[PDB]
Amino acid sequence: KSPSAQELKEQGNRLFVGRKYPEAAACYGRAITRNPLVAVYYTNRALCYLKMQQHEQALADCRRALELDGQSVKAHFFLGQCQLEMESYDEAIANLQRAYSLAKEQRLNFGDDIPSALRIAKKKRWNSI
Amino acid sequence: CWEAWLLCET
Ligand SMILES: *CC(=O)Nc1ccc(NC(=O)C*)cc1
Repeated sequence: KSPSAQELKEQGNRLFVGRKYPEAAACYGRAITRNPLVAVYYTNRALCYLKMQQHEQALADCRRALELDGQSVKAHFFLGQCQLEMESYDEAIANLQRAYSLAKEQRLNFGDDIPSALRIAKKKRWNSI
Repeated sequence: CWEAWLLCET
């Protein structure tokens, strides 16, 4: 037979926790081939690219998810995070901010985990001001 | 909490 896109995402999720980020990204890629219209495949592969320090690759997958779901709190948060590492402070804090009001409007039980990144991003900016 | 974000599909 051949695994479903859901099973490929699940296998990729396991390799991510397993710290095999190249392998996890490849599983997400095969999921995408089976069904290219599921946003979480892209955000999760982008997260792989952040860990591997391939920041352009992670930007692209975050942008692809935002085309599928412009309201994605997760895609904005990963996009904001990625831009923070590239010293693109002004972009990171804008995207991190939009994840915050989007999480507000959707009433999501995430926690102080977006404000934390937002504070650290804004005050890492004032260093290299 | 990178696991929580990873599993988040909403
Ligand atoms: C600490 C923690 O649990 N954070 C967290 C991040 C993301 C989400 N997202 C979804 O559940 C969709 C929940 C909790």
